[PDB]
Amino acid sequence: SKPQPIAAANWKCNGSQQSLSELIDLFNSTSINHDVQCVVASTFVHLAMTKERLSHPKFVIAAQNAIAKSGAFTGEVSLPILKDFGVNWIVLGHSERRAYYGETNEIVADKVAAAVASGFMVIACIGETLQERESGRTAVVVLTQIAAIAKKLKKADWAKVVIAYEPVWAIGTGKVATPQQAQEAHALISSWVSSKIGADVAGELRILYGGSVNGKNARTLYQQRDVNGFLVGGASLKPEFVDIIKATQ
Amino acid sequence: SKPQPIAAANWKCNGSQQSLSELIDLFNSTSINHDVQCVVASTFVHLAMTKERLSHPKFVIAAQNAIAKSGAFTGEVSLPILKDFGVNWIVLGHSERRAYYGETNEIVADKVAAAVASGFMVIACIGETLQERESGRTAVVVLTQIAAIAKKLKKADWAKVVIAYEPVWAIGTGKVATPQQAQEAHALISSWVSSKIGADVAGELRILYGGSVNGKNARTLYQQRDVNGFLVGGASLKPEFVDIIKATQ
Repeated sequence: SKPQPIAAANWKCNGSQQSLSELIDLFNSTSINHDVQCVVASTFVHLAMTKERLSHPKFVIAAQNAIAKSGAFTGEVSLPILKDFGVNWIVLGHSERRAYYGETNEIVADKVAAAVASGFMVIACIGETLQERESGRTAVVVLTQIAAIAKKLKKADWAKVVIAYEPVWAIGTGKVATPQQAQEAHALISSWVSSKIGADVAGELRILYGGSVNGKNARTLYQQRDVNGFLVGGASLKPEFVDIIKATQ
Repeated sequence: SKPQPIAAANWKCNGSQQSLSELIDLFNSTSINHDVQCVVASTFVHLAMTKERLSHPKFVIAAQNAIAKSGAFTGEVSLPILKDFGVNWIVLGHSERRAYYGETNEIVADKVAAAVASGFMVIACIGETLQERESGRTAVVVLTQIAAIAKKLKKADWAKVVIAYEPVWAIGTGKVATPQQAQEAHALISSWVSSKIGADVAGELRILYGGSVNGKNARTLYQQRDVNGFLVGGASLKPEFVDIIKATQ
């Protein structure tokens, strides 16, 4: 049987105090009857307001990135800072950061390891690009990405880890992975974890799908054996996020 | 005659709610006898707390970085998000971002132009490395950095620009520029602005020095003709920041 699902909102670099407040209010007013961990990853600027306003019991707040240590890193936010601020969840290695902001497999792995060491729950993102998919390299890409993360972790750290598989070609493009495509990738990742880390670890591991998840396509994706929830971008800034939460059963 | 000086605290990636609250309490209690714009550039996480707790009328809050536009930039903060949050000052192009986070002269220029277009007061950082300085390339390097910025601005926009000259070799190394070194660089920048933009513009431009500024060395730097204040790193997390403010009389 599947572990507890996660429905995670990646608001990315978006939102005003007014618009996010209206969203938070809708979330707060939503009854959710099944066990699902909901997560809202706001910009750093909005953490304070989100921490204050979001009261729904099934939701936790997350950051969208961090660096490992405090220090002379103008513009960046560190894990200790977030921890001191009461933020216990974090999205790391998002493909936008891998593409635009220099995050190699190793940089991601090191961030994930530091976050787990500090006690964070981490949604670690992996996934292939369009070119990688089209060139037939998906499997090696995703396995290499996760193996880099694993290299910096110990078996016990996996209880704090969540993997988000997001094919880059599905992010913001309207081109969602089919249920078959998502399952194929998730089953592959699960097989790797089971073999390298342990069957116990694989069984408890949540592998979330992301990339063009919406209220209409989520239910069918969630029916797949190795899909344990969703990392949602565009739809997470909308009321339909609640329909994605509802699809995780 | 000098324009209004600026004393800017670049807290970098540092601070706990408690430690920064204590610092803010000290700043709030400080009596400042002259016109000076004090600026506290906190991490994004701490903007809410700093905005609320700072009361001293001579202090404004600033961000330490941003990207131009909101959108699918996981982990980043945009100018409109900051503007919506009431943050109207920003530090851009800091050495650490140029060195660690891919900010080329052009990326910095575009950020500065976007910030000015959004209505921000911008502290735009320029400065040469140790190898550039020792090879006699200070002038071409520094002037090329400001020229990139100027390309993207119109004359009137300079009212919203503050230049921070921070030799990279002086950042966190304890090697403060001597008064002669600082003045030579600042005079070069001022002369370039006078030539390229306008004498009036150069006269009203604030050029701040940064790099190992502390309460003891601040005044001897402020005495220089073309030093209009400071961008302070390490010492801005300490009580002696008050002495740096006082040194701008």
